[PDB]
Amino acid sequence: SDFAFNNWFLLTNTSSVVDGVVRSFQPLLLNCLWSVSGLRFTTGFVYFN
Amino acid sequence: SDFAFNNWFLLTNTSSVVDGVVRSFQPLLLNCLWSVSGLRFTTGFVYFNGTGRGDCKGFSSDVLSDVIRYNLNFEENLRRGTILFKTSYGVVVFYCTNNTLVSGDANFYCFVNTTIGNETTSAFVGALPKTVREFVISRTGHFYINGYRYFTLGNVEAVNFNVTTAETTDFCTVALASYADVLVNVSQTSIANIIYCNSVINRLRCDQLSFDVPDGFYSTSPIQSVELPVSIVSLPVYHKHTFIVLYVDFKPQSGGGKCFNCYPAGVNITLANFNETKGPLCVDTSHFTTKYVAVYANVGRWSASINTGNCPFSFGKVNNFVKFGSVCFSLKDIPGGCAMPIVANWAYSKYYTIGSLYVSWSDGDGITGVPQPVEGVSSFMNVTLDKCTKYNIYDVSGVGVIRVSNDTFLNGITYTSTSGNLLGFKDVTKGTIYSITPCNPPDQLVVYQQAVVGAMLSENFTSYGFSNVVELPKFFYASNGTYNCTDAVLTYSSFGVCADGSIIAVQPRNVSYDSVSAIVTANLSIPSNWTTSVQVEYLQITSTPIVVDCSTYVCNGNVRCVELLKQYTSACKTIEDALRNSAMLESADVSEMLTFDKKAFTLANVSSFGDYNLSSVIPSLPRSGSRVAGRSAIEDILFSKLADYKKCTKGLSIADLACAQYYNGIMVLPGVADAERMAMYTGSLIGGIALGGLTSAASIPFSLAIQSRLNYVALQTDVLQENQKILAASFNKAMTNIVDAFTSQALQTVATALNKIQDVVNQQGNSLNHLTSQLRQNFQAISSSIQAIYDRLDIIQADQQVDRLITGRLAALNVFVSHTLTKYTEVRASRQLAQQKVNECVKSQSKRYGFCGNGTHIFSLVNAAPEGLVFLHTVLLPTQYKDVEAWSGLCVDGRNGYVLRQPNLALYKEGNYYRITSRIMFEPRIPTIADFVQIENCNVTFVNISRSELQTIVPEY
Amino acid sequence: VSQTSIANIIYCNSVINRLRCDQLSFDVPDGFYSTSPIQSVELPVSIVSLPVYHKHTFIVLYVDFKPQSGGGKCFNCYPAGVNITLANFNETKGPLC
Ligand SMILES: *[C@@H]1O[C@H](CO)[C@@H](O[C@@H]2O[C@H](CO)[C@@H](O[C@@H]3O[C@H](CO[C@H]4O[C@H](CO)[C@@H](O)[C@H](O)[C@@H]4O[C@H]4O[C@H](CO)[C@@H](O)[C@H](O)[C@@H]4O)[C@@H](O)[C@H](O[C@H]4O[C@H](CO)[C@@H](O)[C@H](O)[C@@H]4O[C@H]4O[C@H](CO)[C@@H](O)[C@H](O)[C@@H]4O)[C@@H]3O)[C@H](O)[C@H]2NC(C)=O)[C@H](O)[C@H]1NC(C)=O
Ligand SMILES: *[C@@H]1O[C@H](CO)[C@@H](O[C@@H]2O[C@H](CO)[C@@H](O[C@@H]3O[C@H](CO[C@H]4O[C@H](CO)[C@@H](O)[C@H](O)[C@@H]4O[C@H]4O[C@H](CO)[C@@H](O)[C@H](O)[C@@H]4O)[C@@H](O)[C@H](O[C@H]4O[C@H](CO)[C@@H](O)[C@H](O)[C@@H]4O[C@H]4O[C@H](CO)[C@@H](O)[C@H](O)[C@@H]4O)[C@@H]3O)[C@H](O)[C@H]2NC(C)=O)[C@H](O)[C@H]1NC(C)=O
Ligand SMILES: *[C@@H]1O[C@H](CO)[C@@H](O[C@@H]2O[C@H](CO)[C@@H](O[C@@H]3O[C@H](CO)[C@@H](O)[C@H](O)[C@@H]3O)[C@H](O)[C@H]2NC(C)=O)[C@H](O)[C@H]1NC(C)=O
Ligand SMILES: *[C@@H]1O[C@H](CO)[C@@H](O[C@@H]2O[C@H](CO)[C@@H](O[C@@H]3O[C@H](CO)[C@@H](O)[C@H](O)[C@@H]3O)[C@H](O)[C@H]2NC(C)=O)[C@H](O)[C@H]1NC(C)=O
Ligand SMILES: *[C@@H]1O[C@H](CO)[C@@H](O[C@@H]2O[C@H](CO)[C@@H](O[C@@H]3O[C@H](CO)[C@@H](O)[C@H](O)[C@@H]3O)[C@H](O)[C@H]2NC(C)=O)[C@H](O)[C@H]1NC(C)=O
Ligand SMILES: *[C@@H]1O[C@H](CO)[C@@H](O[C@@H]2O[C@H](CO)[C@@H](O)[C@H](O)[C@H]2NC(C)=O)[C@H](O)[C@H]1NC(C)=O
Ligand SMILES: *[C@@H]1O[C@H](CO)[C@@H](O)[C@H](O)[C@H]1NC(C)=O
Ligand SMILES: *[C@@H]1O[C@H](CO)[C@@H](O)[C@H](O)[C@H]1NC(C)=O
Ligand SMILES: *[C@@H]1O[C@H](CO)[C@@H](O)[C@H](O)[C@H]1NC(C)=O
Ligand SMILES: *[C@@H]1O[C@H](CO)[C@@H](O)[C@H](O)[C@H]1NC(C)=O
Ligand SMILES: *[C@@H]1O[C@H](CO)[C@@H](O)[C@H](O)[C@H]1NC(C)=O
Ligand SMILES: *[C@@H]1O[C@H](CO)[C@@H](O)[C@H](O)[C@H]1NC(C)=O
Ligand SMILES: *[C@@H]1O[C@H](CO)[C@@H](O)[C@H](O)[C@H]1NC(C)=O
Ligand SMILES: *[C@@H]1O[C@H](CO)[C@@H](O)[C@H](O)[C@H]1NC(C)=O
Ligand SMILES: *[C@@H]1O[C@H](CO)[C@@H](O)[C@H](O)[C@H]1NC(C)=O
Ligand SMILES: *[C@@H]1O[C@H](CO)[C@@H](O)[C@H](O)[C@H]1NC(C)=O
Ligand SMILES: *[C@@H]1O[C@H](CO)[C@@H](O)[C@H](O)[C@H]1NC(C)=O
Ligand SMILES: *[C@@H]1O[C@H](CO)[C@@H](O)[C@H](O)[C@H]1NC(C)=O
Ligand SMILES: *[C@@H]1O[C@H](CO)[C@@H](O)[C@H](O)[C@H]1NC(C)=O
Ligand SMILES: *[C@@H]1O[C@H](CO)[C@@H](O)[C@H](O)[C@H]1NC(C)=O
Ligand SMILES: *[C@@H]1O[C@H](CO)[C@@H](O)[C@H](O)[C@H]1NC(C)=O
Ligand SMILES: *[C@@H]1O[C@H](CO)[C@@H](O)[C@H](O)[C@H]1NC(C)=O
Ligand SMILES: *[C@@H]1O[C@H](CO)[C@@H](O)[C@H](O)[C@H]1NC(C)=O
Ligand SMILES: *[C@@H]1O[C@H](CO)[C@@H](O)[C@H](O)[C@H]1NC(C)=O
Ligand SMILES: *[C@@H]1O[C@H](CO)[C@@H](O)[C@H](O)[C@H]1NC(C)=O
Ligand SMILES: *[C@@H]1O[C@H](CO)[C@@H](O)[C@H](O)[C@H]1NC(C)=O
Repeated sequence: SDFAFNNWFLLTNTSSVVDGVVRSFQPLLLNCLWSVSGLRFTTGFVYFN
Repeated sequence: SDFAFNNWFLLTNTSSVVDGVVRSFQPLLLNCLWSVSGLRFTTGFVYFNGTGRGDCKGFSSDVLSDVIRYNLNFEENLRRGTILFKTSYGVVVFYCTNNTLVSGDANFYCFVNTTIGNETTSAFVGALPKTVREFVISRTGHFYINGYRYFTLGNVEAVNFNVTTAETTDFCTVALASYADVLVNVSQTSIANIIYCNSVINRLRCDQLSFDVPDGFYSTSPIQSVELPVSIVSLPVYHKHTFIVLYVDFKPQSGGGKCFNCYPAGVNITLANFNETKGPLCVDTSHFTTKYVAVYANVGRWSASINTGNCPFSFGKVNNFVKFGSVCFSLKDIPGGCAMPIVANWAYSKYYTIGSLYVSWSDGDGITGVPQPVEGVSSFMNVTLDKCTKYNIYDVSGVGVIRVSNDTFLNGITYTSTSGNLLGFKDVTKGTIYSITPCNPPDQLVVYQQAVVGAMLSENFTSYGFSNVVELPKFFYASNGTYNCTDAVLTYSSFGVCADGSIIAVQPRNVSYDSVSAIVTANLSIPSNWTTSVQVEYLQITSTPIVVDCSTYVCNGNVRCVELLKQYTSACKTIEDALRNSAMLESADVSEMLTFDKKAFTLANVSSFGDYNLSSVIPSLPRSGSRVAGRSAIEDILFSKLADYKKCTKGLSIADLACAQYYNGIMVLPGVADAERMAMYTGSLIGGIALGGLTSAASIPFSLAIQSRLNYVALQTDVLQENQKILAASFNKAMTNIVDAFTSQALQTVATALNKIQDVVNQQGNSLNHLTSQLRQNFQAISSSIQAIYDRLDIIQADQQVDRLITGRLAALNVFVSHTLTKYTEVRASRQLAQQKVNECVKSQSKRYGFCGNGTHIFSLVNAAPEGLVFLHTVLLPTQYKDVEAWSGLCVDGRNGYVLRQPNLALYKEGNYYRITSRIMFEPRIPTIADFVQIENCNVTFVNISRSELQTIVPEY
Repeated sequence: VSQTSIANIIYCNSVINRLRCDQLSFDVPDGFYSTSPIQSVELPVSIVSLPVYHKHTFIVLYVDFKPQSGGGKCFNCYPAGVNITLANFNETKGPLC
């Protein structure tokens, strides 16, 4: 809790709602905390693993 | 205006209405005034041109005439005539022979023969009219005699009228005309007058389906009706095209010599995309422009073209911003797919189709038809800014105007309202966003004395010819008159409008009232002689019960329908059971409320009253009939200002509207409040005023009675009673004033009651006026007529499409019953209140403030009215006040202080002597010792008097 | 969401959170609510029919697409796609019911 997540966005095929309360399905599993710290051009191939 | 137009008729394909008000499209353009004056047999050929040998009068544009109307003014005699119609395909003539022989004379036989090219054909007139008063024809070829249309010819290039009349006063008119939108008033199916829908005020009037709309507020939307610039916006992706083109090359050998619909040299029609394997060709690149392609060399009068099929999307419009998941267009048949037919016409007379374009499709967002043929690596995003336009933005279409805004809103790309209409969008390029305001928001306008005045708007502009647009909070307002604030002729809670349209802020009702008169041993004022007034109220008392027959209403007499319904008797029983039980309940109540007194009914004779002359209220005597009573004057005036089935199975008249309802199955029961016992009740109540408890049964003068009622408020103490004689002159005058008002706030009160009565009557009628209309529409069935449904189908698939009718009808019926119960359960409250106040005010003066009138109450009259009562609360209002100087108590020389036995009295020093008066009237009463009471502790604030001068005030000793 | 931008979220895991999310709000006022907790797994299947000694009919179809790979020229070209049929066809070929 208290995470700003300013960059983090919703996902919608249709027109986005504004300033509302909505329950929905989102891809929000923490999974790997970062997994990209110090990202460089040779990021390698990750395949849903 | 004022044109009789007795011959002139309506035009209707379907059954004609009778004696109604209807707005419709009619060919009523004056065009050439006459154009046929002095008509002779050589009338010539006129072809929808100004080439008419007549006085046009110069009001005729002479551009074109959609239709030709012939008006005949001849005696009712038969005169030889012929009709010639000229068309490019053929010439058709109409002839009739009076004599029996087919040739007859140049038993009546009429033959119309039509010849095309060198071929001559013979046609059969069949039915021949006894008399024809009007003739109608049109360019489309519709043929109308006396309004109805017998048949429609394919086309008419020109019309020639072969009518020969020896009479010099041959006929009245043969003219040309054009369509227009008008309104009409019809009596006995015959026109009376019309109203052109051109001006704004006339537009509103026609919209009202009436004339003379009452002064008030209405809403209107003025809309532009012209082409507007078109704007498009899509996501930029470098266009990769796909062209689907088809090469129909009908090229027959003319087809007019043997057959056009025989498909000669009709053969190959194909598009290059067919595969030797002939797998269905579905495009892959999203952007494709479908086009019809070139057409075969075209010869005169005939053509071929594509027709709309059964698919959702019409071919040719597909390119107009459509979506698809997989086109898969194929030339041969495709399993489970829609197909379209191409047909050819020979002068719009032969129709021959060809199996063409099997298409099946999946829905999707990848493929999209684009109108613009050019597709490539280019930059385009046309966007007109500040005008009304069409638009397509990211596959959403509409019309409106675009406004630049300043809002970051980088979360997404499209914003839509709760309704589903988009509000604004953001450009992909930069980040600016634009709103989409609608072109024509509704405007609120006002009308008064059958002309428009003033207007509530949204834009700071003078849309109409109004000369001023006063900005006001929450809205703008136009007006054409100066502001002088003289008065208001219309009003709403916030504000009222002037006669010329000037707006004014309302000042609430200046009034004044009274309150407790605290004893303070100081100057105070008591009310003097009053003046009379009358207030009117109205109470709803009853509702006209209605009953319904389930099986008639839905079955409508079909035995098979009745049998399919037979399994639903569990359902519809509840409806009629509820309606019937509620009706008998309420009728029992209203019959329990109405009492009667023969002792007092006789007293209603006007001779018993006196100067009051309440002639209107008293019931009328029987008109040489054995009827107990007759309605009073205010009664028939009210009814004036506002059938037997015995004649609905028998008789020679056409059925009336009410009669029709019985046939359908609704049935309005006779009203509970019948006039006989209603009038007896009202008369008995009125006679209960002049009757007082006496050993004998005789009456006493009405004057004494009022005095007694006054005593209730306080002990009237005067011997020469000026009030009895003064108030009557105001009373009878007020009554004459108010009956004139029927035929000063009291006036607005009467206006409110009248408005309420017409309100309840409209509210009652339009309920079943809404009910009986819903069976005319078929929810999902082929047609409403059950009998027709049985005719059109066999036993297995007829009942299946039948039952969905009754499945809807029962729902509508359950809605109706559930709203009738909600009318009864609420009117019961008004009944409670009415019975609660009639027995209170009508019988015994109330001491409750504000229940019987503005001020102190003396007596109240009652009369009947449609489904309700009306009261006449006579009251008293203070003309002037008399001031006086008082003392809050008394102190004897001894410690004891005296006070009064009840508060409503008050001492004062009238002169040398002291007089104690009532608090509510200026009547004075003598002092005495019995009117006081003792309390030890003396307050100095009271009169200070010793035992000596006590003997001077009260004779103690 | 404020100005189309996220502010905070609530995982719908606990029973109380489940009810709260169902309320389309936060902090539902103290009171009474109704809920249905439902099993979400496969359950044994039971059948019952009128006993009649079963006489069978087998309808079987033999689609044998077998194309020559299809990745070198075309897969949707129906190569060696041909015969797909079920033994029940009649020389008269009356519909088989
Ligand atoms: C924009 O529009 C696009 C349109 O495509 C939207 O994308 C679609 O979004 C829907 C909804 O999220 C999505 O359906 C879901 O798919 C995922 C993945 O499916 C595979 O995972 C399941 C396991 O969950 C595996 O069994 C299998 O690999 C699934 O694939 C199969 O899908 C069906 C159903 O499972 C199978 O029968 C097929 O054979 C196929 O192989 C699923 O996670 C999700 O599954 C949920 O519902 C199903 C059906 O009731 C259920 O069986 C699952 O168990 C699960 O239900 C609940 O179970 C989890 C257990 O952890 C529990 O935590 C939750 O309660 C779950 O709800 C469902 O099938 C669809 O695939 C997307 N489209 C495509 C083509 O990918 C996009 O979301 C839109 N974006 C917005 C919102 O704007
Ligand atoms: C009995 O039943 C018969 C059944 O056939 C009824 O006959 C039909 O009546 C309807 C309604 O009147 C009639 O539709 C009207 O046709 C006339 C003539 O059409 C031609 O004129 C227009 C110009 O107005 C030209 O553009 C062109 O020549 C028209 O022909 C074309 O029709 C459509 C639409 O225009 C075209 O797309 C086709 O390509 C075809 O060539 C029209 O005057 C009338 O047009 C009005 O509506 C259209 C469509 O919205 C609009 O585009 C027009 O501008 C016009 O709308 C308004 O514009 C005028 C401008 O002066 C304005 O003053 C009014 O507000 C207009 O309303 C419409 O198309 C139909 O053709 C008749 N049937 C046939 C086959 O002829 C008969 O009326 C019934 N009788 C009753 C009442 O019982
Ligand atoms: C709608 O059309 C009807 C039919 O013309 C109009 O009603 C007719 O109105 C006239 C007056 O406009 C009535 O005449 C008056 O009748 C009385 C009683 O007979 C007579 O004493 C008067 O001297 C005068 O003739 C006529 O009775 C009436 N007829 C019918 C059948 O209604 C109606 O006014 C029209 N309304 C509009 C808004 O155009
Ligand atoms: C009961 O209601 C009626 C009508 O609302 C009241 O009648 C009116 O009483 C007011 C006093 O509140 C009178 O006002 C004054 O009139 C004089 C003379 O014109 C004027 O000089 C004053 O400045 C003030 O306007 C008004 O004339 C009178 N109108 C009528 C038609 O009678 C009545 O007073 C109400 N009674 C109570 C107890 O509220
Ligand atoms: C739903 O999301 C909105 C957006 O964040 C929440 O509203 C925001 O709530 C904060 C406090 O949680 C408000 O801040 C307070 O505002 C006042 C007045 O400016 C200020 O004096 C306080 O110090 C504090 O900053 C903020 O105004 C408000 N903004 C908006 C646009 O609503 C809302 O509370 C969230 N609700 C839930 C249940 O998560
Ligand atoms: C509203 O005001 C306008 C002008 O302020 C009035 O207009 C005149 O109307 C006649 C009749 O159409 C025209 O011949 C004049 O040219 C108009 N004058 C102007 C300056 O436009 C109009 O009559 C007024 N209408 C009402 C109902 O008040
Ligand atoms: C990423 O692309 C760059 C050129 O844009 C290239 O030099 C580099 O090798 C690429 N990275 C990998 C891991 O191949
Ligand atoms: C991911 O892990 C699974 C399980 O070991 C494995 O099958 C798969 O090959 C891994 N991913 C890749 C890209 O190899
Ligand atoms: C009209 O018909 C009559 C015969 O009925 C014919 O004598 C006359 O010539 C016709 N009129 C014209 C203009 O041809
Ligand atoms: C009617 O006038 C138009 C315009 O001049 C013309 O094209 C047409 O030919 C005229 N009518 C006839 C029957 O010639
Ligand atoms: C009917 O048609 C026949 C054959 O074309 C023709 O001889 C006859 O005059 C027609 N009848 C008329 C024009 O009344
Ligand atoms: C109707 O016909 C008569 C016949 O003499 C004529 O006098 C009168 O003017 C005509 N009325 C019209 C055409 O309105
Ligand atoms: C189609 O038919 C026409 C005439 O039968 C012929 O000219 C044309 O070559 C045919 N084929 C195509 C592809 O148009
Ligand atoms: C779109 O904009 C271009 C540039 O002015 C113009 O040539 C073209 O006609 C416009 N298209 C439409 C449909 O107005
Ligand atoms: C920007 O937008 C805000 C609110 O949408 C508005 O108050 C302001 O006037 C706009 N213009 C500027 C220059 O801030
Ligand atoms: C409204 O119109 C009047 C007309 O002169 C003008 O003076 C005023 O500035 C306008 N106000 C607005 C907000 O447009
Ligand atoms: C009407 O206006 C005139 C001129 O402005 C003024 O003299 C007069 O007092 C006004 N009268 C009313 C009743 O508003
Ligand atoms: C009604 O009330 C207003 C409110 O200020 C007052 O100015 C005015 O004297 C009153 N007018 C009448 C006719 O009572
Ligand atoms: C009011 O009371 C005072 C006593 O202080 C008295 O002098 C005066 O005359 C009284 N006013 C009237 C009008 O009698
Ligand atoms: C009240 O009484 C006085 C004196 O008797 C009289 O002059 C006045 O006209 C009366 N007013 C009314 C309304 O009766
Ligand atoms: C009213 O009473 C008088 C005598 O008291 C009598 O002549 C008259 O008939 C009565 N009126 C009625 C309607 O009975
Ligand atoms: C008084 O009574 C007579 C009797 O009919 C009636 O004509 C007259 O109109 C009445 N006057 C008033 C003011 O009620
Ligand atoms: C004719 O019809 C009218 C009304 O429809 C009716 O009153 C009358 O009795 C009928 N019979 C005769 C002979 O008038
Ligand atoms: C009693 O007299 C006193 C004298 O100061 C006064 O203030 C008070 O109001 C009086 N109380 C009464 C009359 O009840
Ligand atoms: C009346 O009141 C005066 C004023 O206080 C007081 O001096 C006097 O004693 C009183 N007289 C009585 C109570 O008799
Ligand atoms: C169907 O087709 C396949 C391959 O074309 C073949 O092996 C088989 O014999 C054919 N007939 C039947 C009945 O399967």
